[PDB]
Formats: sequence, C-alpha cells, structure tokens
Amino acid sequence: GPGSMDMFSAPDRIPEQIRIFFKTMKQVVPAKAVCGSTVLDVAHKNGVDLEGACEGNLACSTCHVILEEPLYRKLGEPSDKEYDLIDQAFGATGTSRLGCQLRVDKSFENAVFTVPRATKNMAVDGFKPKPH
Ligand code: FES
Repeated sequence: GPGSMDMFSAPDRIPEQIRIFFKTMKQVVPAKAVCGSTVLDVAHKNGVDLEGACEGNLACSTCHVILEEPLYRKLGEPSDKEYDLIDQAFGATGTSRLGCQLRVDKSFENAVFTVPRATKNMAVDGFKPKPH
C-alpha cells in the first residue's frame, strides 16, 4: 500500500503557540500569539492600534505593512508586478506590502510586525470628482 498522505485538508491543526512583537511608529510592544488566534486579533488584546478592525467595510484603500526581514522572506516574496510597483517607491521593501488575513503558527515565532502607516480616524471625505 504505497501511499503519501503528506497533504491534508485540516489546516485548523495549529502547532505550539509562540510570541510576537508589535512595532509601531511610536514604539514596539510585546505580543502573545496563541494557537487559534490572529495577529490583528492579538493587537486588540495587547492594545496595539493595528490597522484594520474592518470586516469588509467600504473604508479600505490599500493594505501594506512592514514585516520582519527574514520572517517575510521565508513567508513569501512578491512577484514581478509587486516588484516594480514597490520598486517605484522611495526605499520601499517588499515586506511593506501584504494581505489582510494571517494565522498564528510556529513560523510566526518572534515575528516582528512594523506598522508605519497610521490608523483610521475622524477625517472629511467627498472631494473626489475625478480621481485619477
Ligand atoms: S482589513 Fe480593511 S484594508 Fe485590510
């Protein structure tokens, strides 16, 4: 019975828990990552003001945050498109752009999440008749 059984459809199986770090423009604070939780969900408990708190709302332009050099490297790198896109920015690293949905795993051990961008707040809007 030569079989592989390597791949599985049970991603819910989260490994041991780890600890992460929340770095902001003001300072960096410690964060605890528990199996079954999420980074964005952690920042809420620790108090870190992580950009998000949205569940498919309309207030969403683009998601781009800075992540650990190595953590992001192994986590995955951008493609040609994202390469030139970010390459156009001033001293912009591919680790500055990412999605908006991650889980807590062993690979997140000592993971550093740098949030250079600011959080959403009271701000007028409507001055966009013909946005290029
Ligand atoms: S969750 Fe709203 S832009 Fe990322």
